[PDB]
Amino acid sequence: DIKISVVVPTYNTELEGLKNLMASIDKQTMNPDEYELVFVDDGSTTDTYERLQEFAETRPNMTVKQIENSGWGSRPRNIATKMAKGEYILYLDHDDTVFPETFERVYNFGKENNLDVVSGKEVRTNGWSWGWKQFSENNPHAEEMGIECLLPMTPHKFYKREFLLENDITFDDGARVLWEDVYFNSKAFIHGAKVGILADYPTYYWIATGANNSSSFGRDPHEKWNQINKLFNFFKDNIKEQRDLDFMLTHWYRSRVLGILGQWLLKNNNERIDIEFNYAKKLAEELIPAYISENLDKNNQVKDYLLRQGDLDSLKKLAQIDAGITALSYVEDAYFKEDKLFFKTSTKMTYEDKEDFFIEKTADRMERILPEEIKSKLPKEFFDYSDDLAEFTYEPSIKGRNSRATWKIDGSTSNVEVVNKKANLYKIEGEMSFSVQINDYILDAADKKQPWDIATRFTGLGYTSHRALTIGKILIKTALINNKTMIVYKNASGLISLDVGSSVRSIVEDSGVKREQILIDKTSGKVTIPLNEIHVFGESLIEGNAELKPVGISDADPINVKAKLIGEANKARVEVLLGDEKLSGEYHLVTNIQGKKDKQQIKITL
Amino acid sequence: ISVVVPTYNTGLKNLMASIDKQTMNPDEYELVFVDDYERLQEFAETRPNMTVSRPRNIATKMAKGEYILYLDHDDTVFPETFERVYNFGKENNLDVVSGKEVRTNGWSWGWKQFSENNPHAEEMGIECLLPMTPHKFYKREFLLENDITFDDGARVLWEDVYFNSKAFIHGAKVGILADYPTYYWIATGRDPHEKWNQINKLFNFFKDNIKEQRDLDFMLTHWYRSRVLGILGQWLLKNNNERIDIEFNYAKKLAEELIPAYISENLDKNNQVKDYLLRQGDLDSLKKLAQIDAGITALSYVEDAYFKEDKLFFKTSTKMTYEDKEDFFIEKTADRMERILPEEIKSKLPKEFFDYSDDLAEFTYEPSIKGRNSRATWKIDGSTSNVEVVNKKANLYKIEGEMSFSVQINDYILDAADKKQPWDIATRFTGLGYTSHRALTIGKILIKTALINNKTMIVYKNASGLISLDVGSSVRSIVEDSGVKREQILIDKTSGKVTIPLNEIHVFGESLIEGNAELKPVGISDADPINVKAKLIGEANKARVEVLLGDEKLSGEYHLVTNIQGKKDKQQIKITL
Ligand SMILES: [Cl-]
Repeated sequence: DIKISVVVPTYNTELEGLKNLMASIDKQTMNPDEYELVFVDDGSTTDTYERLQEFAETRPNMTVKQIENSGWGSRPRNIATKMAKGEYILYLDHDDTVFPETFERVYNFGKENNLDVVSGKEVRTNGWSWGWKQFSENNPHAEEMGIECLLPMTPHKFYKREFLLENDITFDDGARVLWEDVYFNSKAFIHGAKVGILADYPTYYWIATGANNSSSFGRDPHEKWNQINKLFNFFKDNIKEQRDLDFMLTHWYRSRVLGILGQWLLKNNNERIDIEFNYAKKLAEELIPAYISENLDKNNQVKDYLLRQGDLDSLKKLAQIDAGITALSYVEDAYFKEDKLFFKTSTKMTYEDKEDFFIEKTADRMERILPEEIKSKLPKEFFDYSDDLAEFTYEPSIKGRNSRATWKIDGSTSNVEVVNKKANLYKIEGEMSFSVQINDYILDAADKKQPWDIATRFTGLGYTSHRALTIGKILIKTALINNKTMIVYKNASGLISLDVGSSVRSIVEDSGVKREQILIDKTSGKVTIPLNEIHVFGESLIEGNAELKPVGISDADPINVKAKLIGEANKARVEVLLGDEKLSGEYHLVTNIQGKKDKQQIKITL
Repeated sequence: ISVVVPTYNTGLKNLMASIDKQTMNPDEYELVFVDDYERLQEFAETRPNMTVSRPRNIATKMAKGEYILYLDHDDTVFPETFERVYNFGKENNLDVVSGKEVRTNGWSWGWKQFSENNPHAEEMGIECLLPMTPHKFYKREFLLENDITFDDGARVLWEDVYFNSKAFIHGAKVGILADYPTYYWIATGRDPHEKWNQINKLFNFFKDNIKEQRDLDFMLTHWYRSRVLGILGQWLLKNNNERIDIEFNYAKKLAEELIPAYISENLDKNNQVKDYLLRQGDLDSLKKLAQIDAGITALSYVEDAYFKEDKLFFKTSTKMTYEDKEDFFIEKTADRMERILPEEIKSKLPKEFFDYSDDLAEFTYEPSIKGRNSRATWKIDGSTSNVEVVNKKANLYKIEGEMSFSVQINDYILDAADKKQPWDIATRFTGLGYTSHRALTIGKILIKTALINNKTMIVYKNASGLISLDVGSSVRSIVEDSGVKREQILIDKTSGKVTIPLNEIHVFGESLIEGNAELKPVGISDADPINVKAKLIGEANKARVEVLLGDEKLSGEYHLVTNIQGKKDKQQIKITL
């Protein structure tokens, strides 16, 4: 009967903070009697549980319960899981929202493929990607790729309820644990769960809400490595498939242990460094097998080797040398063609978007430029980039400013070259061409009117640069394509944006008007205002209005009339319908297409 | 010397506390006040040399000094200027002298004129008085004999241009004193109709009072480009259409009525385009041109930086870009180098106005410095640069430049406070009518120390990504940034020489900077912190710190925190004595 159960823990949660959440559930296309809401309050000390209980009385599919306070959301999640009746369970946190077609699409995907876990595409407020690797294409048999299919391991997936009960998969109830959701998803996979990835529709919006946690638990350096030790022991004791154990070992050794040996060494005091360095050296010796480092890139093998040697001074010097390496992309050309937007971009590896990043060519080896002092202490292959010069990636991406959803722009062609600038020094240059088909990223009705931000992702030599596309010159190009206003522009921050639906810019203002080509039809009451610079493809009819005020009347009253933006035969124009309005004299015309007024100083004599 | 002081809602104690710090004999300079206050009388009775537009013209005859200056509110005057300006004007018999002026912001002030001293600077023309600030030194004889006077009456813009031009028109002898920084201007016409009524009054003053044709065409060219054509560039992108239409029609009316046609012959290509379209009334083309010209600059990166002998050396590279991003390009059509423009604008213009062919050899590329405490700017002499026009793709050409220069910090030290202050490096690139004077930047971390003739110098990439040079530990600790080879620490328990050598540093000459240290017990959170004497030595291409414990009374392992010139270290020096 019930397809989905929504599990939402609360604690001193005001009803106003649930307004956006409850609104996103009401907007679900799935019938309300086919899902249920299970709120479990963690023993609120204030009077917020009373207001929530009264709120649920008007909603039959919503049940609320309070337990004794546990100081954590794991026990509320478990209590609600055993209360739930639905076939699938979504763990929805009260600060987050869901997209309107999530329940319909996810359940159909899971039921038609008999999935135990549907890892749906998740969206975050910040960043240019989330789940870039896994949220690529739909995969009903995702567990065949190994335990990696569940990354990123947030709890915001849809888990089959009976599968959790049969395997007794719960959240840790006792002491608080870091990366608790990693334990939960890993336990689900090692019990043979069928995993499906739904990547073609954003399902969950994980919202950043000024996380000034102010918790000594999350800042205690000894607690941190106590939690890291038990996380790795959990891997080694429970994950028995060699392929999946080795992946989790390398992934978390790279991110959490090796991740303090880079920029982190430049923004921490010396005593904090000594404490966490000795913790990391001991953990690598005790829990990280030596073969794991063979799966790491060159720069991480150097960090691994120097860590096990206890050479903190060399790692500090290397952190200073690597600081600032990036790859910013510049727009070399941008234009509309037919029904798409085209880009030509260029990039190169630099230090802070300044001087070039170099690599030396000694003998037949492309080597990392390092001091002779540090270089004479490392294995010679670890600073040899020769085998890695053919594995650069250069791709475009897009991000909706309202939905915060992120997509890879397919169909691009790129090329990365290793060029000799001078002597034996080599830079890394990249070129790319791609087109944007905005229909590929419009899924919900609200997506049709949205500013879009364009980014570039450049990887190579172990570095990853996912940054916004930028330009120096002023760029303003307009287009009217199949009932969609489109403008590519250098925004106020100096980055490239695409405003569709006149949510930022007026297309009449940015295109300009053929001033001496305005036609006034007296017998028809139609005023034609042709647009100057604009790319028009297909038929378009966009309705707005126009305000008329007589010239020279300081306090003149607005004469609101109807207007239309018409795209027809590769030409755009605004038709101001005057009808039978009694008018005479000179007037000011101000178009208002899609809630955006122009500043073209249009005057008209009638 | 007589100093004038105009009270305008009068800071008053501050101005007297700065003027009394001069080197010249106090009974050799006079101070004149005008208030036509009850606390003014009390400041005059305390000490002798203090008498108590319209307020400044009465004070001109009221004074009895050979040379007189016009000191404004909140403005500073450097210590040695009084005597240096008097001896320079007397031995050269100057009617007016323009000492080196200093502003808070920017990387230069009077770049062209204030480069070299010239006591016979009136030979070149009226340009020698630029920039025409009221902050020069004037002789009472030439002012009273020629009746040169701030135009009393309603507030007039560029009265400094009136007061400085009227002096030169009446045959004034002026010397440029770029040897030493003198006046410090702290600073701190809004209506569009007031603005252009004043601009009309300025140009009418030129052709009515300036008789020398060379001095007339200069002022006519210099101010038509800055104030009239100056609103046709970025200004068109920062104002509303109403303001633009009112101001553009004023600018068009002044060009037609006052500015002759032959003035455009002395302008560069881009300004000739602005003059042509202005007289045509084509505001649409100028607005489009402002969008195309926006963001054009040239940023310089550090290719290499090192100490050699007793100088700091740099090797920089630059390239004309749009806002430090993609490259600025010029087109090669037929045999001429054209600027990239649409066909709608290129067809509306004379073909010569967008041809950079005869200008590709006029590029400049020079260095600069600035004392962060003094805000004084200088040009680094003895530099080698080269600009190249390089084909990148198809017929598109970019402007690339490379440059090498060295720095001697004793050249820019003039006051006792100049010995210890941060220094900021900058580059100046000029070409095709554009001028980019930006700070020297670097992306990678740069930290290099040196010990040269008791000067402790460090070149470092600052928090803003720019190049800075700390001299005297005003910002950084040379011990921390040089490193410490703790394995080579020596201990002479007999006399007490606790030797601490430094790792990476460029030592030159002999140096002997003194300081102290602070010792603490190991791990014991708190205890009596007793400080001991310490000393920093630089001998024979090596630097070392020698701690002094002549009265030894410690036992166990101890923390050593050096402290040279008020800058401790983070080297974690644990000593065991
Ligand atoms: Cl924007």
